[PDB]
Amino acid sequence: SSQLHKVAQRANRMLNVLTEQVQLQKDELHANEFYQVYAKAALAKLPLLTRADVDYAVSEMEEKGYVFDKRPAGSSMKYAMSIQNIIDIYEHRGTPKYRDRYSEAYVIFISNLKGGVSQTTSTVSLAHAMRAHPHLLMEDLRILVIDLDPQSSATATSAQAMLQNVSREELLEEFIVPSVVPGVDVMPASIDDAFIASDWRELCNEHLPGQNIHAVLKENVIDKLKSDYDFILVDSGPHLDAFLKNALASANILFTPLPPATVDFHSSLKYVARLPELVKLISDEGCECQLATNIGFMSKLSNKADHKYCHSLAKEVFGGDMLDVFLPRLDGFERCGESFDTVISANPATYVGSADALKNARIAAEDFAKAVFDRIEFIRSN
Amino acid sequence: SSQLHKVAQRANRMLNVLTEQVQLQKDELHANEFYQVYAKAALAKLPLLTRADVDYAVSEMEEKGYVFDKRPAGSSMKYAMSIQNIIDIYEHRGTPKYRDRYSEAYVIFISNLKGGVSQTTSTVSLAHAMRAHPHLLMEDLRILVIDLDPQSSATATSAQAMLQNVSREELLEEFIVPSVVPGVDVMPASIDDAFIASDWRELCNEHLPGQNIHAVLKENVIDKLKSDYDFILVDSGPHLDAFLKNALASANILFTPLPPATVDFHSSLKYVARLPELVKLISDEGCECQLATNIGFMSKLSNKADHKYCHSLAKEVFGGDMLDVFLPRLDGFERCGESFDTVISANPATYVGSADALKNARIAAEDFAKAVFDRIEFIRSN
Repeated sequence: SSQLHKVAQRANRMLNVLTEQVQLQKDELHANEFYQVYAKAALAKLPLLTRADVDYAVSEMEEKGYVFDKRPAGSSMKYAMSIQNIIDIYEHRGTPKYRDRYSEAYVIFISNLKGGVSQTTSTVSLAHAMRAHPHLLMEDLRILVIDLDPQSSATATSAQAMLQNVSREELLEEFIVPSVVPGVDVMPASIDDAFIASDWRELCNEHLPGQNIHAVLKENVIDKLKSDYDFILVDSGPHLDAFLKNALASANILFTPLPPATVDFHSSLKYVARLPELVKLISDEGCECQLATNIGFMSKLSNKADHKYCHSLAKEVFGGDMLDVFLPRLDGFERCGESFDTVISANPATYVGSADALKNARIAAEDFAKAVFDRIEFIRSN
Repeated sequence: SSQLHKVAQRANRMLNVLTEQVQLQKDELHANEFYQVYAKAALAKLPLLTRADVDYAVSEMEEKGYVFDKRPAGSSMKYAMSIQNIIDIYEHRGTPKYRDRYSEAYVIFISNLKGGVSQTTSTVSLAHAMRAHPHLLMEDLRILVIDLDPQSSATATSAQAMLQNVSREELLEEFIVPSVVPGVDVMPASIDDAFIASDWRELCNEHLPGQNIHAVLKENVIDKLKSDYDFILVDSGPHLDAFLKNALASANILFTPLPPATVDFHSSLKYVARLPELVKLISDEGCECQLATNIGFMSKLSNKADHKYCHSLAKEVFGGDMLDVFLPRLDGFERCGESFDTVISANPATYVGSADALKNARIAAEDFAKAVFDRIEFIRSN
């Protein structure tokens, strides 16, 4: 009957409602459960396709080739084109696929600076996006995401396949798994891989002696699959030193995600600085494989939409027992210390970063500070 | 001489410049190295203080009490008032301190849903903010942050002090440490505490038999310090079950940080729902200590200032080898799967969350997707 109990019960109801909804909306989902499609006229606005050159062309396939889906609207019949459907029209329309202008598989190594497997989702996310891209469909590309980044709370093995030697067909039937999006395949990793990585030197000599501890990824796994995929995304980081060296040793191009926070950024830079040093050692101990580029990009972690939605639900649950002051991001500016250096200690003349980023933080941290003090007073007194 | 090497070298220079700057700006910093101060007329705009009632009043302290700081400006002499200075004027001005209207110490338990010690910095940050608050100075409050949340990459022990029984004076000289901000003290924690927590039952019977495994925090540590602090912030989470139950058992009011992401939010709700269940068990096995409230708030992780600054430095390093498309937050919407459910698989009719949050994600994930494909083509071809 207490305030803490009441809000706890609303929170419980809130959970139920979310649970029931996902139910009601998912049984018609398992009536297919695989993906999404395009209309008819929709294909018009797509690349090398025009209303007619397809509309009147599909009418030909339909009765001298295969099928397509549909559902009415009264006196109107709508189509549902799959990514395979579309990939086919481009086929019958003669437009060459990415596989046609390039023979082998291009390897992209997306480094993971953060020590969270949370990067496996974004990577596969990247792959699903480069396959379902409205203007990339005409390429019918085979993307394989090799996950070589194990984790914990965040979180058929790539590290396993590496140690053994299953030849092509084996890697294909025993290790690679198909994701929800058809063109993309994953070669997963487990918390166990960390131990393989930890003892990569010993575990090597044994399971595969005479091998270059760094070529293992390339040779024992990539080389055998290069004719079966257009893009092979390798997912790894500097924490698993061995898998990192193997990934470089197997990468054509490499992408480095930059953190949008001063302290994590500094680190990033450190890593961008060490790569040449590593890449060198990798040729000096074995294969002079050319790692040429290092393209960069900035990651994000916001989505105002999500913040707003979440906010709203929070208010529905806590009602009036929810401060209208948010708690700022308080840790990517000045490390914590020896003593304890908050954004509050930070002297804006001593700080070598974004003076505004620091101002804003403190201001909000104070605003939060006072709001806390007050809801306290009001509670202590009354 | 390669692109990867060049950018790596800029990154190295960038690091140096940041390193040198912090030097040049820190030796005059160790000429004090402790904190920041207020001007003279500044105290005017503060609470119970007016230009005169202080200006002409300090002139009295100055020659019949103690000191204050200064530094000229030609024909003008400026003052530098410390938080102690100000706390004193309020003293001589007779305005009562928080210690005067409340005898014991009020305990605030800030729960940590995330499994990262990163919460210790924000907590101490909260404390430093409730002490240096322009309109809270007049309270001269003694805040003690008991850190009972150990970690790893993120990261005299509170868990130790708990198991033993150092009486007041001991806790004060042997365990509690002063932070950069004078009024705030911390009772730190180590990765070792996790093991104490893991085996709290056995480690209890031994080091302190007959005790209520849940009252240990309250009795053996808080009770002895309640007259020496106004606010005692307890930092812990649901991962260290034992420390969690001890914190509740020792809390008057409790704050719950809500994550601004649909998946992490759901969890939060789960926890807000379980508290009454836990709080109950805590009285049934021992002390019927009243945990009344559960105030809520939303956390943040953005700081556009920081993103911009960091962005800028990234461009200085990578120049033109840095996509002008950012990578979206791709994981707080629909869990990864069994197969691999990205925001790209997510059917916007099946998704029970913020439909816009999901739209935006996908849109950007595609934009990133294409930009990736292109810088690739341009590199493969030319």
